[PDB]
Amino acid sequence: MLTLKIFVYTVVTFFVCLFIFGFLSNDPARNPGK
Amino acid sequence: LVDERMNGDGTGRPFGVNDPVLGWVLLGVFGTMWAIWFIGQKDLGDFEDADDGL
Amino acid sequence: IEFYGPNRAKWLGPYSENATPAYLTGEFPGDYGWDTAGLSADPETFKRYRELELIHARWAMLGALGCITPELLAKSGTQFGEAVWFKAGAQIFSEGGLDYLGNPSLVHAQNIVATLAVQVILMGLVEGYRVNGGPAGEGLDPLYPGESFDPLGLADDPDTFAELKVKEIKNGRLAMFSMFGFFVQAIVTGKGPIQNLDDHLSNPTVNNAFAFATKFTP
Amino acid sequence: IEFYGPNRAKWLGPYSENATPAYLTGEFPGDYGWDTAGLSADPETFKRYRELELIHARWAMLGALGCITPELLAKSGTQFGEAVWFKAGAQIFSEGGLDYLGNPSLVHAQNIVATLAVQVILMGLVEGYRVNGGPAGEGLDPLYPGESFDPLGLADDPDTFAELKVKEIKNGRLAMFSMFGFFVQAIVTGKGPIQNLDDHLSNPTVNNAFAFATKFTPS
Amino acid sequence: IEFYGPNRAKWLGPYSENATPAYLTGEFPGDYGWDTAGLSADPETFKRYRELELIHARWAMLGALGCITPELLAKSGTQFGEAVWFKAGAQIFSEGGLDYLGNPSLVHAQNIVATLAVQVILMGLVEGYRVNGGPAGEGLDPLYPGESFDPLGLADDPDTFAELKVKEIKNGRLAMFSMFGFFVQAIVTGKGPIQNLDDHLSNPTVNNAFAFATKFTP
Amino acid sequence: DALWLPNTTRPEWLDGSLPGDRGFDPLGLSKPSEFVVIGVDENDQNAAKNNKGSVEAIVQATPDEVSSENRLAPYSEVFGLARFRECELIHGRWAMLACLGALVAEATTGVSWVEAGKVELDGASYAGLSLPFSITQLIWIEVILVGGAEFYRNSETNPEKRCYPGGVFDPLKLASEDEERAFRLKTAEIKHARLAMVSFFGYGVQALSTGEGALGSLAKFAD
Ligand code: CHL
Ligand code: CHL
Ligand code: CHL
Ligand code: CLA
Ligand code: CLA
Ligand SMILES: CC1=C[C@H](O)CC(C)(C)[C@H]1/C=C/C(C)=C/C=C/C(C)=C/C=C/C=C(C)/C=C/C=C(C)/C=C/C1=C(C)C[C@H](O)CC1(C)C
Ligand SMILES: CC1=C[C@H](O)CC(C)(C)[C@H]1/C=C/C(C)=C/C=C/C(C)=C/C=C/C=C(C)/C=C/C=C(C)/C=C/C1=C(C)C[C@H](O)CC1(C)C
Repeated sequence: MLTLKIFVYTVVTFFVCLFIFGFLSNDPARNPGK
Repeated sequence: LVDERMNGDGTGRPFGVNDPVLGWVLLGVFGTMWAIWFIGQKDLGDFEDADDGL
Repeated sequence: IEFYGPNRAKWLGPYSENATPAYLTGEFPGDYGWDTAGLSADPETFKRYRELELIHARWAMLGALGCITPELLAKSGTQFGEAVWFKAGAQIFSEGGLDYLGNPSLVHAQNIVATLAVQVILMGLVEGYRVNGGPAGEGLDPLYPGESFDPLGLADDPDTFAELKVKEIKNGRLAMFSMFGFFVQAIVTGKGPIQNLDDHLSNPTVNNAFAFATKFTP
Repeated sequence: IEFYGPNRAKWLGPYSENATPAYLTGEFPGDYGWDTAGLSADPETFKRYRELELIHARWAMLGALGCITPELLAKSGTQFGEAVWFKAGAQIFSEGGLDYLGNPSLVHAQNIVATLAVQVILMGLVEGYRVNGGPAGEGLDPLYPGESFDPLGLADDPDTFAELKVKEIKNGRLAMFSMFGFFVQAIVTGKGPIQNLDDHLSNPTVNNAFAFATKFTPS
Repeated sequence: IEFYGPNRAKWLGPYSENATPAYLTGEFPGDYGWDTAGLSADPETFKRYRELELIHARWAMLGALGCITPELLAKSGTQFGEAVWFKAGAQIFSEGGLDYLGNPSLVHAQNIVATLAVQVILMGLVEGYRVNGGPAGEGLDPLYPGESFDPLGLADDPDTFAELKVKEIKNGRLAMFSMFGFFVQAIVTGKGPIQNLDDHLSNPTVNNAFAFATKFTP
Repeated sequence: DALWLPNTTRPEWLDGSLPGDRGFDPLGLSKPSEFVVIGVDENDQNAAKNNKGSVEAIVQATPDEVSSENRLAPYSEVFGLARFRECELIHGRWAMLACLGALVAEATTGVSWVEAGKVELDGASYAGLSLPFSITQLIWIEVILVGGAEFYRNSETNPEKRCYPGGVFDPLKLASEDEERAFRLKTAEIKHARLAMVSFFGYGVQALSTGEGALGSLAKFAD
């Protein structure tokens, strides 16, 4: 079950880190703008 | 006992971590994603006071 | 540029003599002005002190990371014999030789004078090559060569490499001061340093340093 | 080969270190380039460093042989007591004073503070003489007055005199690097150096130095 | 040139009387002037003695290394029967032949007269080729051809080529003197030379050379 | 002068500029022969009366052995010296290394190159020193490293240097900058390659003939 548990934490933390470092990566300027 | 199980309910451990092998994976994903982001910092907007707001 | 010039971040803030020393004004990374003894009034002396300081820095980084890493790994999940860098050297004598990483199927090292001989030969080779210039790069800069042993190639721009110079020196000075801390803690408490951190975080007011303040009494 | 000039025997062999300190260019015995620290850019400082190196070399020469010889003689054919130079200052306090060569038929000097006073007066006078001259030949070179110091006088020919300077300084460098070794052996094992050499010739492959490595472990 | 010329280093160095036998002033590698008996005052005889000495040297190196090798391999990781050049000749008559490299799966040679005949035929051919030069290498030089049997060919720079001549001759004189030492040790002790060196490292003061001084008494 | 057939009819496209050139073509597999190009047939079934190919249509596409940049099939033809030299050299160098390695492994350990896998999947004993690896990790490491090596050796565009690369890294001693010395070294290397390929073929035939070891066969030979 530990082989599963490492994999679940890996996928979860990969997607959460992708989320956080996406929103730090210049979000409110990728609009149609003015 | 009869069988084998982690017995992780009711423990109260940080991030549900039991093995340090399980503990290293958090930093091993977080640091590499941070490093890819910090490399990708090259092609973004860095500035003195060019701020994005009213 | 903030980091070096006539208006750098000097070593006392507003209290840094209101002026640099007259024999150094920027032009080199890591210049704050702290030479109060004045040991580098001559420019060739000053160049020798840079050429010595940068090498001590680049050794002090590796000496720090090699004195952190086994106390992490053995206390987390592995086996080493002893991981503390006191007894990291005494693992050849212990039971069957020095098992690297605690595994009697890789290196399993004995014959300590042979390891000493291999060290003397290879370090003589690389410390002669660093002075004259041999294979895998001709000797062109004694401190910042920048050739095929630097494969990723970040030193192409002048300004970003000029900032990375200061980053390397700042990390170097920190690593040297930390290694001096490792050595003095090693003399005083006789315990591992991450073990000292885990002992300090339990009770910060009484396991501070001042419990170990009457050890060296005459 | 060629002791000073352009073609002096610089170290590192093939690794000819050709970013040498460009202010040490021959003209003085023993120029191999040990200014990696570069501590001698000023010529007056460099002159004082020669004036201190040669005195340290000669005092290490005179101090080494007196720390090798009596242990050899006590092993071979005499007896002394504490032959090893740890309690060389304590053999005066042993009975009432030291007997030289193991013979209670000479001076047997008591009053160790008076012997200290005689040593202080004589050494103060001779070191005051060595700086600014005086009797026994007035000083013209601080490194080698040598006129009242040579009943033989081999300092005539200049090339042989320069080669004797080079041999003198190399022997002095070896004497200092050996006396540092005797100090370190004295701190580590606390024995005689000839006894250490006998132990190493008895067991080279095991009793080398690394058995005497876990002694200063702090805890 | 320190090695050969008007100011070479002779067989007595500072005590070399500023005089060899005066019929030779350099011009060849290996010249110190040690013809004390004057055995080569005639120039063609002197040329013949060079042509003989160089062949004895080039066989002496191979003989020395062949005498050194098999005791080292038997010490390291193999067994050869008798790995010493006393009985290496007698290894043919051992049980079923001479098993090369201590392995009874490769050559396993018998028939010593047939091996001698093969040796005689092949050495006659190659020595006749060394005399005159036929096909597969034309006869152009008596001692220093520099042809298709010399693949690296370091005779491009002539001064370094003369330096390598000097190195070859120095190794030749060393190899001859060493092989004479092997022969005299083989007469006296009846043991392998590496075993003799092991005996001397075990006991220098008693097993030096004079233990076998009362051997050949009348 | 020293052909396989000494002073006979030589092939036209073999001269001697290549080092191991001895005029050897009974088959003529390196021939400069052209290729008759036939166009595509009328495969448009919207209209009636479709047709077929075109007989003696094109000028037959004069073959060239110039190395291109495409990572899949760079040379753009197989039958040519500018592929066959490289194939012979690479096969010969692998055969030299393999024929030396089988003999050294049989001499040291005593296990054939045939039966080495059966004694090395259970224990990774390089001369009995018990390496920690297992078969899956060996296959992973082998595939990724030899693949990186092959993808880096295909990147060279010089048809000379795809088998004779030169430079600094591979010629460590620089003994091939000469004309005649390097020509002699190439014509020695090709003969040693031609020996080693045939002897590894002999190893394979001895393996087919009910087991061998290249000295286990000699232990069979023992009387
Ligand atoms: C200048 C050289 C010199 C040195 C290095 C020593 C040192 C010594 N004396 Mg000695 N003395 C020296 C000259 C003289 N002493 C004396 C009078 C006495 C007496 C009465 C006694 C000694 C004793 C000792 C021994 C102390 C044991 C010890 O602590 O071991 C530790 C040291 C080591 C293991 C090695 C040394 C390490 C280090 C390199 C020391 C050197 C320090 C500095 C480099 C020297 C300072 C330079 C200048 C200022 C002098 C040790 C051999 C005592 C003794 O024999 O008991 C055992 C003792 O009772 N000395 C006189 C007459 C005044 C001297 C004349 O110059
Ligand atoms: C005026 C009295 C005077 C005296 C008593 C000394 C004595 C000394 N000087 Mg000194 N010096 C003196 C003047 C001067 N010196 C020097 C420059 C130096 C140098 C550079 C050195 C000395 C050294 C020495 C020491 C050993 C030299 C020696 O005698 O053995 C060697 C000489 C001989 C064996 C010749 C034999 C002498 C002859 C038999 C007559 C001796 C009569 C004396 C009354 C007997 C005393 C001498 C003996 C016991 C040491 C000793 C402390 C050396 C030292 O410190 O050792 C490390 C050293 O390196 N001196 C200069 C500048 C040129 C001087 C000018 O006035
Ligand atoms: C400056 C002093 C100097 C001295 C003393 C020597 C000494 C010698 N060099 Mg020499 N060299 C010197 C300078 C240099 N050499 C060389 C390089 C060479 C080379 C390449 C060679 C020499 C050789 C020689 C020898 C020539 C004379 C001879 O044949 O010995 C004859 C005398 C004896 C051998 C003494 C015999 C008596 C001995 C005590 C017998 C032992 C007793 C036994 C028990 C007797 C047995 C009992 C009976 C019953 C069986 C001699 C031993 C030659 C040599 O070594 O040949 C062997 C030689 O080839 N030197 C160089 C560098 C270029 C020098 C530079 O300074
Ligand atoms: C190997 C030691 C070493 C050496 C040779 C240098 C060399 C240099 N430093 Mg430097 N430095 C070091 C370590 C070292 N650094 C460390 C560990 C720190 C962090 C605290 C700094 C922080 C620092 C600053 C902030 C500045 C310099 C500057 C300089 C330059 C001029 C000052 C000078 O003449 O130094 C000569 C130094 C020596 C000869 C070293 C002597 C070593 C002996 C053992 C005495 C040291 C005892 C020590 C003070 C005791 C406490 C140790 C503890 C504090 C760690 C020169 C190139 C100035 C500059 O412009 O930078 C380039 C400057 O402003 N240094
Ligand atoms: C195969 C033996 C051999 C031969 C033919 C030569 C030949 C020559 N040597 Mg030579 N040499 C040899 C071995 C030999 N060497 C060895 C082993 C050494 C090292 C010890 C030297 C060291 C040497 C020096 C230093 C010099 C020469 C020189 C010469 C040349 C002129 C001298 C002469 O007339 O020699 C003719 C030689 C012989 C007639 C050989 C005599 C041998 C007799 C017959 C038997 C010797 C048995 C021996 C004494 C037994 C004890 C062995 C013991 C010495 C080790 C000449 C080309 C000089 C020269 O210019 O170099 C080119 C010179 O200066 N030799
Ligand atoms: C600038 C100035 C100025 C003024 O004017 C004056 C003054 C003040 C004098 C000055 C200052 C100075 C200073 C501060 C100095 C310091 C330094 C240091 C400390 C360094 C270190 C430095 C340090 C260092 C390098 C370190 C290194 C280390 C190492 C390698 C280590 C190694 C190791 C390891 C891995 C682990 C194992 O198990 C073992 C060992 C072997 C142990
Ligand atoms: C010059 C001069 C001068 C003066 O004037 C006079 C005089 C002195 C006379 C002279 C001198 C001379 C001399 C020195 C001589 C010497 C010689 C020698 C020693 C030789 C050897 C010589 C020697 C030699 C070659 C050797 C060789 C060897 C060999 C091959 C070996 C072989 C082998 C081997 C591998 C091993 C096996 O198992 C067997 C065998 C088969 C056995």
